[PDB]
Amino acid sequence: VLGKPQTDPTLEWFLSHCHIHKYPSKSTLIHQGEKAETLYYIVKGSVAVLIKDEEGKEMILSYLNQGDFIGELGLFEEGQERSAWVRAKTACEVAEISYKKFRQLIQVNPDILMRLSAQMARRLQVTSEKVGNLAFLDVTGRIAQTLLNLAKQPDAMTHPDGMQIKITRQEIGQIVGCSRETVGRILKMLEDQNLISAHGKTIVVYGTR
Amino acid sequence: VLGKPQTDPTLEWFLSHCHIHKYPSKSTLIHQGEKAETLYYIVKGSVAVLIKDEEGKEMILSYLNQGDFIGELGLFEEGQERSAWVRAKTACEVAEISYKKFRQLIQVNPDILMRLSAQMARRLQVTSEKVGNLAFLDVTGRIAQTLLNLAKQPDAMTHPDGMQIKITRQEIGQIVGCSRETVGRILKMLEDQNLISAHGKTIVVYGTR
Repeated sequence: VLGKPQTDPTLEWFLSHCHIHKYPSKSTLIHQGEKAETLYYIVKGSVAVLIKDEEGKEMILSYLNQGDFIGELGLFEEGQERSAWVRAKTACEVAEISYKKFRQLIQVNPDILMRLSAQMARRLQVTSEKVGNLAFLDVTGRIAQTLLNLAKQPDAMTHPDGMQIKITRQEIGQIVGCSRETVGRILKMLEDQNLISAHGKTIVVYGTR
Repeated sequence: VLGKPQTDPTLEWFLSHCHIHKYPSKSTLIHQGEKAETLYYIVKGSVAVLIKDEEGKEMILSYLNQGDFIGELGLFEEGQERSAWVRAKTACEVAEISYKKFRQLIQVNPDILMRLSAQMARRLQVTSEKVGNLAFLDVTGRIAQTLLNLAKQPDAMTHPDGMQIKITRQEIGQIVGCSRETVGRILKMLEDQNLISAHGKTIVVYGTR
């Protein structure tokens, strides 16, 4: 896309081959058992990659950025039955098309599929160092821990009194390992400003906390 | 490799380009902070892929087969600093070479690196459904659970009285989530034949259990 420091001709060769334009979030696309025969290039917006366990827990394990890939876990993974990896996290705009036609532009350029591969591989790098993290039930300091982590990502939204990032305690179920319950204590104190200040579900770390 | 039903002329084009020949196991190659600039194609033998957490726990999270890849997590992941993924699990024979020259045979054929990619992606599929599994502290029935799982893999070794698979309870720390201690009860009962029969560290599910 233009207007931003990208400088990716090949992608503009890809985005002219797909369909950019998504929807506001909640729009999960494939993680219930649907053959992932369609790919979605999150070009703007960002989502919450989530997986299924051996006992059916489909929790969020990863998330993307404005310019990542979606459904690779079905076209590239070799899944062909959802395999799990997507649920909208923002109103995005994905360059979504079918990997029958795409696979053949990814085959016309030995850097296109290689560009996508590395994304997932980075997720391997994200899943290889945070598996037993939330599993540790470390909730003590592991909640606000991620909230300040949001202050370090493109999501910290400045506002005339603080810079927030709305995170339902549902993300926190996942990231911390405990439901919105133990973490419900904490996320409850947030609006109490006893730890933060959640302006609704938007959480504004004022400054001191 | 010849003698076995493989039928992979492209690999024989690749294995004639590398170095197959490993060692008995314990031979970890890259999982401590070594730039994974070298790749190892496990051609025979199989290893125990392990990862580092956010608190330094570097536990086995995956394992291979006789004909998988190693160090992909460094050459293809784009790691370039170990990133974690290997520790010998058997005396293997890896076709190990350096990804400078390899990358250029894998670049000579668009099915070679793609063949490897899918392997890792399959590991994505292995890590996307067993993250919170061992994290569940399900040890009740989650130990023998995997021991019988070994009876379903190429490892079940027939013997004139039972068919085993040696598994230190160390694997069980990982797979079940508890140190060989809770599982130490269990693995202790195994030699007692109160649950199994471990002929040393080799475990023989006789038949009834």
